[PDB]
Amino acid sequence: IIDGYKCKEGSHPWQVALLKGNQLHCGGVLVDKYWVLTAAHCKMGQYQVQLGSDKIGDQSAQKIKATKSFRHPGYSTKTHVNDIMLVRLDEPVKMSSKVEAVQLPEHCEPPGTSCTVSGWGTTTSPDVTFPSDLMCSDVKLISSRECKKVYKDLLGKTMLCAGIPDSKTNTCNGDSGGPLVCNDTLQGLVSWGTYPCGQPNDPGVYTQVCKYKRWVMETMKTHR
Ligand SMILES: CN(C)/N=C1/CN(CC(=O)Nc2cccc(-c3cnn(C)c3)c2)C(=O)[C@H](Cc2c(Cl)cccc2Cl)CN1
Repeated sequence: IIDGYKCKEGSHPWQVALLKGNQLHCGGVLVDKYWVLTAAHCKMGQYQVQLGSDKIGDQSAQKIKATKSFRHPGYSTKTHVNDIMLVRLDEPVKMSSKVEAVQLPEHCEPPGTSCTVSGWGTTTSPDVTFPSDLMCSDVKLISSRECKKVYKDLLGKTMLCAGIPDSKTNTCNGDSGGPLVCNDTLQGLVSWGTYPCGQPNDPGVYTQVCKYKRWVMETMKTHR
């Protein structure tokens, strides 16, 4: 997160770290005691999932192994459409003041809606500086029409843009897969942006989660 702030204690109990061994690979967001949502590009054979702490590589946090990933079959490595994935935990996480599932969206929030995105990505770019503390950036939803002015044909139908005009506040390396929450629901998952990060008027791009409610439910479904 470029030009963010340290997220308030307990305000993001759905944030997880997806670790490659001990090292940060991606963000992710708890959606059930057994299930984490994140970006398809974040996929690995196995993860260590850190839950219930604002501090990356927290020795006290619960780490739960995960080895089963369910990428949206429509994910493109070329265009990065459908950049969404569910990851099943080996064991269920215990809920607490630090651990809690996010509310999945019923509807798509409109442009201009106030949001917050979080992660342990670098706070500087191109030179990198990885924080201990979970960082937060307040951004607003940008219409497709407006975003297309910047990214043209790179933008697909289920990518969602967000940022603040003439601000650097934004996502960056290592924030991939993390939550964009607006109005108490998850509206986006960090997918991409321009490099170097934090260029004013280069929105962040997120997978638009309200467009995947059916796939998300079908994949987690636990009943007839
Ligand atoms: C789908 N998309 C095209 N691929 C990526 C690449 N990506 C993965 C990544 O960089 N992971 C990662 C995870 C942890 C550490 C580092 C890293 C970077 N530099 N070093 C030394 C380590 C990198 C990312 O994390 C990118 C982060 C990003 C964002 Cl989210 C917005 C604007 C610019 C950037 Cl560069 C997003 N997109």
